[PDB]
Amino acid sequence: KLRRVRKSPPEGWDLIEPTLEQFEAKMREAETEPHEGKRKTEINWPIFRIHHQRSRYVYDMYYKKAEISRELYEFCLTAKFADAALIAKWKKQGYENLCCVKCVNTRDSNFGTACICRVPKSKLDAERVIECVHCGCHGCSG
RNA sequence: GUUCUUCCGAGAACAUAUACUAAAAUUGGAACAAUACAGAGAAGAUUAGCAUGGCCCCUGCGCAAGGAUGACACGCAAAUUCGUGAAGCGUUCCAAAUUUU
Ligand SMILES: [Mg+2]
Ligand SMILES: [Mg+2]
Ligand SMILES: [Zn+2]
Ligand SMILES: [Zn+2]
Ligand SMILES: [Zn+2]
Repeated sequence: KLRRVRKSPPEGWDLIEPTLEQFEAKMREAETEPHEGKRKTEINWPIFRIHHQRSRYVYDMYYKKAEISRELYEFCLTAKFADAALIAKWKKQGYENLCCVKCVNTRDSNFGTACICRVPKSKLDAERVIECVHCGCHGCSG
């Protein structure tokens, strides 16, 4: 992924790189672990869950923790360590805990509705447990 | 759940209904390979073909071209209706040459 950006990592990179290298180690496993004993949906869910974390790490480091500047943060987006289309949601009021992108999309559903996991999951029902088909998210609004 | 309110443990905004919903459990439909056995249209025989028909297909992009001319067609071939004069009958047969005590 560093060959894709030609310029070298800016100054902060030593801090994030040990973590970012572990997310790649996870993702190579999740790409390759056997597709048997799991539902046809479940096998995809590790990909989205690791992708969500990795973007959330880069996002938390700059926005919550300020431990990377702008130039390294924007470097991470350009390298594609971070899902920056998704991060654009987390900035939004009311989406700050979002799972993937596909659950907000609406247009890919049958009835033109966002996914179920959004549904202020407090409001939804007294006891209903949920694992939405796109990414197994249990409820990402609170 | 996260950002704001404060009298303080509550309130306000944002956010709003995914999924042939299965890691299954049941239950069907096609084509294969080939034992021993004989022969695939055209008034004797050897044989191109092109058509015709439809609850029959196959190869083909196909209104081309192929598959035995792809196969089948292959007889009791019976569909609107009569008109004539003879004869049994009506219940019934069949017979003494001559001649002597
Ligand atoms: Mg002949
Ligand atoms: Mg032929
Ligand atoms: Zn979600
Ligand atoms: Zn999702
Ligand atoms: Zn969802």
